[PDB]
Amino acid sequence: AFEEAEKNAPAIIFIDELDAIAPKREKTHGEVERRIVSQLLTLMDGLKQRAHVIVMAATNRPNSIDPALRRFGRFDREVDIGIPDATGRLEILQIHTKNMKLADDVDLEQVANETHGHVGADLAALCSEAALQAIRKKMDLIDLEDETIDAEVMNSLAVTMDDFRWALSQSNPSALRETVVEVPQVTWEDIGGLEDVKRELQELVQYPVEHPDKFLKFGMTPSKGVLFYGPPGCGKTLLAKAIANECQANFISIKGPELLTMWFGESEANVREIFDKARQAAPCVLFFDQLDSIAKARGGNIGDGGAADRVINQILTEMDGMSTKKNVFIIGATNRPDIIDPAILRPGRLDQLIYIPLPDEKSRVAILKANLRKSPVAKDVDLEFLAKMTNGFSGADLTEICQRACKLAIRESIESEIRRERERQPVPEIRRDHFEEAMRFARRSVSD
Amino acid sequence: LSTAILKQKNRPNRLIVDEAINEDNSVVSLSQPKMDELQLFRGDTVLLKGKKRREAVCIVLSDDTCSDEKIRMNRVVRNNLRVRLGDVISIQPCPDVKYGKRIHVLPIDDTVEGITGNLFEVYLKPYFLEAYRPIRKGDIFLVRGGMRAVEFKVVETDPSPYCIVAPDTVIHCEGEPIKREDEEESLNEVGYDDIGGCRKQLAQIKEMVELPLRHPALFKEIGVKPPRGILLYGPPGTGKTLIARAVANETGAFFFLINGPEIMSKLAGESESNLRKAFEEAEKNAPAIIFIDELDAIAPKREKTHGEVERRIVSQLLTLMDGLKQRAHVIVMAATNRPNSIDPALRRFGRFDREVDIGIPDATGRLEILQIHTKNMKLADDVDLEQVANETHGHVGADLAALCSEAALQAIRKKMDLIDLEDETIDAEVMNSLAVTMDDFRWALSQSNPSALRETVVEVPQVTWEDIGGLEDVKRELQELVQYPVEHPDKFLKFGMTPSKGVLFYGPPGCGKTLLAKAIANECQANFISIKGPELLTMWFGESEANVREIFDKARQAAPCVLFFDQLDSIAKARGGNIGDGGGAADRVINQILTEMDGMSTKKNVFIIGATNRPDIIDPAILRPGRLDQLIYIPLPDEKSRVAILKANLRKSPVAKDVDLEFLAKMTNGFSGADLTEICQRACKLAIRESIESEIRRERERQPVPEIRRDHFEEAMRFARRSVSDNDIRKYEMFAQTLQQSRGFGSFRFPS
Amino acid sequence: EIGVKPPRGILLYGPPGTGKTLIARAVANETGAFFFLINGPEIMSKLAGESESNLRKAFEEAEKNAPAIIFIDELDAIAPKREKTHGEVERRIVSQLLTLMDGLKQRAHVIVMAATNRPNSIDPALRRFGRFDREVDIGIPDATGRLEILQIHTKNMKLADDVDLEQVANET
Ligand SMILES: Nc1ncnc2c1ncn2[C@@H]1O[C@H](COP(=O)(O)OP(=O)(O)OP(=O)(O)O)[C@@H](O)[C@H]1O
Ligand SMILES: Nc1ncnc2c1ncn2[C@@H]1O[C@H](COP(=O)(O)OP(=O)(O)OP(=O)(O)O)[C@@H](O)[C@H]1O
Ligand SMILES: Nc1ncnc2c1ncn2[C@@H]1O[C@H](COP(=O)(O)OP(=O)(O)OP(=O)(O)O)[C@@H](O)[C@H]1O
Ligand SMILES: Nc1ncnc2c1ncn2[C@@H]1O[C@H](COP(=O)(O)OP(=O)(O)O)[C@@H](O)[C@H]1O
Ligand SMILES: [Mg+2]
Ligand SMILES: [Mg+2]
Ligand SMILES: [Mg+2]
Repeated sequence: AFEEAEKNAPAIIFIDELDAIAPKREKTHGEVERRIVSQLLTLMDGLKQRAHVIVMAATNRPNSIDPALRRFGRFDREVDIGIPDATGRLEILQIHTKNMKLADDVDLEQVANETHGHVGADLAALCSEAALQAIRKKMDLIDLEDETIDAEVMNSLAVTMDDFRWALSQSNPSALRETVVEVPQVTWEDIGGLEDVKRELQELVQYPVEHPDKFLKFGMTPSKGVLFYGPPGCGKTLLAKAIANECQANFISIKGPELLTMWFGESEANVREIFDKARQAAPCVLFFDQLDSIAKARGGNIGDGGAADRVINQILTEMDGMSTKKNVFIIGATNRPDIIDPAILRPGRLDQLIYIPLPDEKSRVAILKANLRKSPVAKDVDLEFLAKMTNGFSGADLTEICQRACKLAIRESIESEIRRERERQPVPEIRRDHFEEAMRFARRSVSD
Repeated sequence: LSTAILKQKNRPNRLIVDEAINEDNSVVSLSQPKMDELQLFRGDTVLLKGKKRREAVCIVLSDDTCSDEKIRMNRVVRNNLRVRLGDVISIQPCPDVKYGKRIHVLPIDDTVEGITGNLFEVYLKPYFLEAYRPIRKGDIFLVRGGMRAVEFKVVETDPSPYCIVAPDTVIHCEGEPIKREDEEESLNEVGYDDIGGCRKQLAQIKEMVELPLRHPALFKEIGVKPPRGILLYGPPGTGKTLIARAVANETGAFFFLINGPEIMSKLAGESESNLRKAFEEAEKNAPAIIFIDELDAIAPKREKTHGEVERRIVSQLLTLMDGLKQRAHVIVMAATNRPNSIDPALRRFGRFDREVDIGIPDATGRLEILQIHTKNMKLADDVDLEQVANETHGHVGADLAALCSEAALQAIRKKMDLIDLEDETIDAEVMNSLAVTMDDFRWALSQSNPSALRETVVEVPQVTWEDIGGLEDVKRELQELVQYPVEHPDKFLKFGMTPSKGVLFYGPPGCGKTLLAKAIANECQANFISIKGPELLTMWFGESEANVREIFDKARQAAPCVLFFDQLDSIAKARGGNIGDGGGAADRVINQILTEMDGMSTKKNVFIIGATNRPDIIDPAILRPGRLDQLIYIPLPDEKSRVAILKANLRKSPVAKDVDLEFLAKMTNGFSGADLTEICQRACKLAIRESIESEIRRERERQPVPEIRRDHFEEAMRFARRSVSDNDIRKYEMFAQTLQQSRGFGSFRFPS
Repeated sequence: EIGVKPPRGILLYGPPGTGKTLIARAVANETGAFFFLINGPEIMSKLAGESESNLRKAFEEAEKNAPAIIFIDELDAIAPKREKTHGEVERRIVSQLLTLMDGLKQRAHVIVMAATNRPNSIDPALRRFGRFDREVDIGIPDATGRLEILQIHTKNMKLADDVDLEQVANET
């Protein structure tokens, strides 16, 4: 190959997937692979110099390449093709859609703003999905078994803004296809009370993203750390569920002990991988449910050996180390914050500690209303009195009262149907007496 | 809009297949209004298209008794198009059909075995004599004559593929006879009709596969390239390979199969060479479809794999799928159980563009799967597939196929008793007597278990709700907890609330906590997983929490499932109990359990039941509503319940009428349920002792106890003792007292 | 006529020495089928691609010698769980076995039997219908069962009048 290139000089050689044939000779056991690396080293820079031949290469993992292949005279320059920003992905969309035919209502600015962590491949996938949706819209005209499509349907075929909206709804970064979970679709209306906490959560993600120039003028960097601590059942995980839907940033959900592994150094490698995955998809929200499982004070356990204490040390460097901060927002929910390592709780890592207490009388009315928004309930039932009696009840306790009332209503409804079927051979809404019977089984989950 | 492509569009050519009256192998009948609508004339030749890209040519006729939407054709025409009664085919004119010059036909072996006469004169000449029958390459037609009707296969026609058998057309039958196995395999092919419960998945797969090939002008007009990579993932037995087979059979494109490990070779560079050769064969015969089965074996993550050969193979596949030389007419499909093990660079645009989840079917989908599976089988009238579909909760398509096979073998088992089985052949009358009965399906249902949960299977002692004495209120709640969300999902949607799915049983030992779980394991209509407390603990660093995820994930796939934790206090603890407890793994297991019950994931019909003996040490987060909301206290039985326990234990045993259970329960004030059982077992032992000495005495003289008597119970009582002490009782009454006092003021009442 | 296909998979699990191999040999001998034996450890190969090549060769030879019975000793060693197996060779062996038992090409007139001490160690995919779909437990012999075993083993030997095999069965 090199002789053919030198024969027809000037020439360019492109080696796709360089890491496939150029691993480190120190870490390679196979003799053939090491001999190939040595041959590449000699050909690309050796005693007989190249006759004006340019060599190009592409690799996902530059750090797997042999160190001798990176010095000048041998892959002189390294060029970083990185994730585009909003303007870059707008340019990519404009380039992509020049061939495509689009309706007049399409707005590429909104599509560019909505796609946060997407790369050119992701934008191409979005365009293809939108076009497929347009074809689906024109499906009821055409027949699959027809020999050809009608000319009028072909002319009417175009990509509208609704197709792009649907594609955006289905769109997700290819880096984020493993760390994907199905969120139960909670909105800010589903949460009762916590109005001050709601405002802080929205502003924390919205301000750095929608108003980056405001921070530049005032000259201060944004704050991107939150810890939720409080009694069980008070809305810590609901706030994360609402963020997973309503907030305009990527979301990664981490169960606590997921990252831990049998092997010696893989537990900390999982921490590095999940933090690097969040940096690629910035702006991204990294949520740690049950943070006390992972972030526990060092020195507590004599024998783990030291893997538990080593994992938290990796998080400390990831959250705040010698690297430029990105738009990665880390939120943690803990039930017992007294055991969290004090290094985690310092400002710059988890600076904002928000305490979510038991709901008060005003909040309990809001919680009761939020549960009953989509439920048919008799007008007789007054939520103001019900919240007054339940004093130390949590948000989960109030929901359990409503669920048990529904079960009593369903039990009566089923019995009536059996009764009517029996005599042959009701309960439109939850009534006042259903809530009274459900209240006798109610109890305070969190003790004094 | 997702299933728009599946939604069939009414066309004048679409006709329902109907039974023939006088139609032979070469004619079909259409109603006069439909013929006039289609502008068809009597005597015209038409082109018939069926399933699995099967085509047939026949002569269209008129029939006043045929429906407008129906077409009449005999069994031969139906078999040629691989269609059955009620199916839909398309009829179109077939002009420019020329007279046949030379046709080659070959007979089927099973219709010729024992026939040694001249096939031509006996069968083919009278069949084609002055008939001008239209024939096509590959049709199978049956001809009467001789000693037995003989089927023939058309292997070559001139012109091809359509010709008219003219009087001067040369008909010859010399050649290798057709094999029965090949014909049976061709008859039994997988199509899109064989997949059930995957309607949206089939819609997506058709959109990527068939739509670009049938109508590429649409994609050219809209100016986009359709996706060329499909990844199918799901648990084993969901039908990924079945869908691949259906796509291979139903498509008019070159199909190549790549099993995962078969690519591997010991010689350097030969695995990548095999991949390159496969892909080159794909573009050589374009358009083409490449299917890679068990992709996780061939394409692991390059970062986490140590072998250089695996990395080089992943890189080669990566370059083949998306490289500098773009591929245009090739579509690559892959199937794997675990998609997350695949290299991330392979899950991208240009490499496996779309991912399709072939999940566990629901009741409606599994009913369709049963209907598809049992169409070939013989079923009696009493058999109803809806009940079998409802009673198979966690079953997947492979599980349903296993159930059908087991039911069929049970059906044979019944005929096994009648015959000696040593006969050289089975009698024809017994053969016709055999059919699949609903009893066989019930026996299979009893034997059937989902393949997902074969590790977590235990032999329950078959306890019934009648075996439990007392606990009437507890029984009703337990039945309603599983039955209500499963049998009445629409009621919860109407009221708009999710069900409650948590129960904790606590009380003194021997009061019926584990007995209730045994009754649920049998009576309740949901999958059951039994978990011993410390069963999930491992000395390795992260495996203890990994076992928690697996058991909770196993219950989600088999929903509705009941997850029972016996001795919950072993894995559930208040946390922070000790400075060092296995390096903090005990506290870390609780945190994993907390997220599984209530975390950032959609809730399924998974019911968690925990029986604890001491509930004061359990983590308060676990007892929170949404995890174990309903706490039920199982106390020592009172006088009324103790009478019920005595009858439940003594129901099977033959006991004399003179014994009084009411007095027996009155004196045993503080006994448990297990204490009362020990008294009855002790009475049996004394009766067995008296019976054994009596029969020994009778044998001794040569060389009694029909029922348990009062003296047996009286002697048994002197050994009886109260296992649960008074001090232990106050401990359980204390925890229950806190729960009642935590509620606040009693007798809640709305004002006015 | 009943319109079903018989199961093609057998999994025998029990303590070592219980007689699973002898049951397989008896089945293959009395029925007109060729007995082909596969040992799990000997399939293992350090070279990449050799092990599943050996599996393919074994299956093709069994197909050639139809009717045949394929017996695999220690299926747990050859085929562990893929998610818990760090080794690539064993995982590829499991995948090859899965494809050999079930795929686009359906094997016909071939019965695969396996013997393992621990059935739960096998990959859950290998327990699916169509591939070791039925599992048979060969438990520790009973008193009358071990008496019958003694009678079978002592039929060729000469036995005195004093000896009682039932006493030997009871003491064992
Ligand atoms: N403010 C609230 N408004 C409405 N529902 C609420 C609220 N707080 C809690 N809930 C209810 O609580 C349940 C979920 O509680 P959540 O997951 O938020 O608890 P948590 O504080 O994270 O507790 P844990 O420590 O157990 O994780 C749901 O039934 C939800 O409706
Ligand atoms: N949706 C379905 N409709 C009808 N039959 C089905 C369906 N799903 C599975 N089956 C039946 O179950 C079997 C499917 O096995 P198949 O090889 O397709 O499964 P798989 O999920 O691809 O396998 P694995 O993941 O173990 O490689 C066949 O016998 C098929 O008849
Ligand atoms: N209500 C009852 N009716 C019939 N038998 C009962 C009843 N309660 C207990 N028993 C008997 O008690 C014995 C064991 O009871 P079980 O296993 O249900 O106790 P448990 O509450 O789980 O106790 P432990 O705390 O010791 O695990 C069995 O023989 C069972 O038949
Ligand atoms: N049920 C049995 N009846 C008679 N002999 C048996 C039985 N089970 C085991 N054996 C004896 O065990 C010996 C071989 O054991 P083997 O079947 O190889 O053990 P495994 O089942 O572990 O492969 C044979 O010599 C045979 O006589
Ligand atoms: Mg939570
Ligand atoms: Mg498969
Ligand atoms: Mg118990």
